[PDB]
Amino acid sequence: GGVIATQMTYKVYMSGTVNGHYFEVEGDGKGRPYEGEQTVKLTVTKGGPLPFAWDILSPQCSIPFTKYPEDIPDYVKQSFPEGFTWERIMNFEDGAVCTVSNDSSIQGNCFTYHVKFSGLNFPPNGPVMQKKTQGWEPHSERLFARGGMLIGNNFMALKLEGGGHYLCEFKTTYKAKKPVKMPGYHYVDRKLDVTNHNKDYTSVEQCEISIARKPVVA
Amino acid sequence: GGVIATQMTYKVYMSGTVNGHYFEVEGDGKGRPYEGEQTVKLTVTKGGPLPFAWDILSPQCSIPFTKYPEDIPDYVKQSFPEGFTWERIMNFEDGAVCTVSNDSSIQGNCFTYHVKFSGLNFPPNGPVMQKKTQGWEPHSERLFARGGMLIGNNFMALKLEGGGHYLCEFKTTYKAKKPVKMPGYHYVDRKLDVTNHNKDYTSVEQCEISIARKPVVA
Amino acid sequence: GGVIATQMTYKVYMSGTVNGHYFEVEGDGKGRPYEGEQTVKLTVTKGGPLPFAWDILSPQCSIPFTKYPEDIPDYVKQSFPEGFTWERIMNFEDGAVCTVSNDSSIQGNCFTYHVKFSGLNFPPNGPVMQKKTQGWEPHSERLFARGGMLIGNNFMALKLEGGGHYLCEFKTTYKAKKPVKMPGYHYVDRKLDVTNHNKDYTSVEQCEISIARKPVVA
Amino acid sequence: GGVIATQMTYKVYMSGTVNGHYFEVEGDGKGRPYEGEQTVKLTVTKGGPLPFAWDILSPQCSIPFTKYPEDIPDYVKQSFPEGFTWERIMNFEDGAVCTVSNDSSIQGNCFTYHVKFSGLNFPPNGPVMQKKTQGWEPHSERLFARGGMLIGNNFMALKLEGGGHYLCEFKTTYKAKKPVKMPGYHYVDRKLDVTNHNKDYTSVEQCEISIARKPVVA
Repeated sequence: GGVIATQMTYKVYMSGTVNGHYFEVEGDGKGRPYEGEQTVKLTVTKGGPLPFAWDILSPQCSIPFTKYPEDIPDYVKQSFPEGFTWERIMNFEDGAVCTVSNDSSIQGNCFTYHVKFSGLNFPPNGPVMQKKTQGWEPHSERLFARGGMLIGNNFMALKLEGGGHYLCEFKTTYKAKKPVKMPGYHYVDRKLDVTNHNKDYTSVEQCEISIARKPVVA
Repeated sequence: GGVIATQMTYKVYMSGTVNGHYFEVEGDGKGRPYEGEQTVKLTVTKGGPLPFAWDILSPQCSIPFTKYPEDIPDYVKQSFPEGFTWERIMNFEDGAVCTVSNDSSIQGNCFTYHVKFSGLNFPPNGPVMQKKTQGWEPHSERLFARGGMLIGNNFMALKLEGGGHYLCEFKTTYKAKKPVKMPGYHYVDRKLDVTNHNKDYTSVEQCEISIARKPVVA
Repeated sequence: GGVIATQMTYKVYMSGTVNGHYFEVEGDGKGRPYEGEQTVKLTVTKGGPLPFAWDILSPQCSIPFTKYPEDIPDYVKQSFPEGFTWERIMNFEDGAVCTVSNDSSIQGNCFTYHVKFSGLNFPPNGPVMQKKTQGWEPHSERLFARGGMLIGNNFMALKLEGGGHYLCEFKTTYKAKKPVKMPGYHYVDRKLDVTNHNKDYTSVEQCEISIARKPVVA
Repeated sequence: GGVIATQMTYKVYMSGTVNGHYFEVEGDGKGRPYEGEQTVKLTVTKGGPLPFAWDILSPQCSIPFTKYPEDIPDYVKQSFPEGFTWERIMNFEDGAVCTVSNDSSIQGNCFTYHVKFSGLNFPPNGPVMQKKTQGWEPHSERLFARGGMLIGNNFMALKLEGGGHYLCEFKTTYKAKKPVKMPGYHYVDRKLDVTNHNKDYTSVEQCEISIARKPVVA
């Protein structure tokens, strides 16, 4: 690397609403961007305790920490120091919908993420409002270039208490603030786990491993 | 009427983002709730001039002002003084998506609407970011009861400069803060027009007529 | 009228599959095209008794029989004698999806409709496979012109045994086989009722009233 | 293996419509089911030459030929000799929609696939009707168990002449005709290429490699 150190830290400032319930979150993270290893600690600074499952917010708390092979251009890393933004649509199988926007900037050895989250139509007796989810299954994002933007799609799935899954489709658009070398059709495999939290999830710790790769069968 | 005067006024406090662009709006309205007649004046108090078409925000600026026949229970009017909230999903044909939440309260002769708006994925060269829209075609909302909530669906369409239409599907969920007598399957026809505005739409005036009715052919 | 008599008859030849179950249907209809009045009798000629609700096929069994005011061009009636085709997408709220195609021709005083129906993903314990539906609520199709085609959208709803509704969104594209005068933004209100049928619905009679109109509130 | 030989052959009988255009196809295939290697030759027996891109039909022409590691139960292979069926929804980004149903049976050393294909709303000037597609990008199907069925989702993409991609989302439901041991959350990576064809694609040869695996990052 040259603009992004082998070891970095980052802060998260998130604000939003879920079925009209307002909230604010702040986080402190660290990781090895070139190793795709990452960890972060969140604090519900306002509106807590949250009346909904924390799992819907975990993926909103850091693309620069993705291990990219040398032969696959790293769209996000190249965007700095200028940075980039991302826009996300989350469609859950029971009708709930969330729109999420991020702005990722850099200052020295620290990344700063500002996030706006809007989710609604979560059924009152559903898995989210009843807090019956138990983390996301490891996932694989399909990525490709278009209009100078990187577009990602992921078939997510939340594990349910008592078995089964609660599906959600992800569509994320990454917009670099300056033109960069565009990558080819590829994927990013991820593992995201809550590694610690207090009783009402007003405090949470998350671990994430992200690795880019070319199609397995080609 | 008995809790809602024949002549009312209302204030709008709206905040939100469009493709990451933050903004704030305030409005002063008035109308005859039982006549379904209504008018409001908006001011872009923050983030202006807006880099996107005003038409996407016009429908977010007042259900109590809907003319309901006596034989059709008025879900929204019955909710007061307690009030109600509404959640809306707007799906545009070019992929843009907006989630909108409202809280409607009352104090004396004035209604207060607090609104959060989140819209994204509006193509940079699209009708919204290029401001090529010219108002909404009159519309007709299909409404029915479910789980004590009123659910509405509307096939909206924005007129385009040079002819043609830009489609958007509306889904609005109205949640009364107390149980009320639920209506049967019905519709609400509306006309919404911008009647005045300055050059950069930092100031706008809107007129709306809303009338409920039973199916035309039954 | 001039090419379409005040009193007409028509035949329906429908074939298709539902969750892989093949079937064939034939019908004899009659009505007053300019009065928007219509009736038809269907016979399940193959694959009966059908293991699914008849209601999903009722709307596939006649646009020429729609009452159009003189000041609103009748897209479909103008298409003859050449005729027209229509393509339809039906999205049910529990995930089921149907694609339907029609070809409407004319010979003397009789209309001939050839129909292909493909529906799948109807949950085994759902309202369709369990036959718990009780007819469609009267509906209102939003219609507008684009690319020389007429595009219609309808928020349909099937009544459920024991109360409640089973939602389905309709999108129908009408393609005239020759250019015609295009209508403006309008609606068509309809009432569709099964007026008779035997025990296993291998025989059915349907009545339909269709009337076009301009926006109610304009 | 025990019911499925190390070397198998298969026949394809496909029928369907695209924007109302009827067609029929027959194919002869062969491959090593346990090696996930497969090849097939198709012939447009009726309705040819097809006025649309062949690529939309290539994925409809054989799940038994998927290489499954020993520690991942093979849903499809276990279904035999009874067999299984599959239902598929294809949603293209320009609005086109296809519903596809299959029935897979076995007799000795040969598999027989009966297929019904229904596609419509393909824009006349789009990539499909104008035949501007150049094959599918290698893909990765997300698979999981539910209700005794195997459900798969894939973010497909067709390469376009002159660069760029034409997106399509796949959702396939595999229904075994008898209960079998259900697999865990996994993926199947595939490569599908047209290896030969005549000038108007009335004759086509396809090669496919399919390999199941557990999440890459777990």
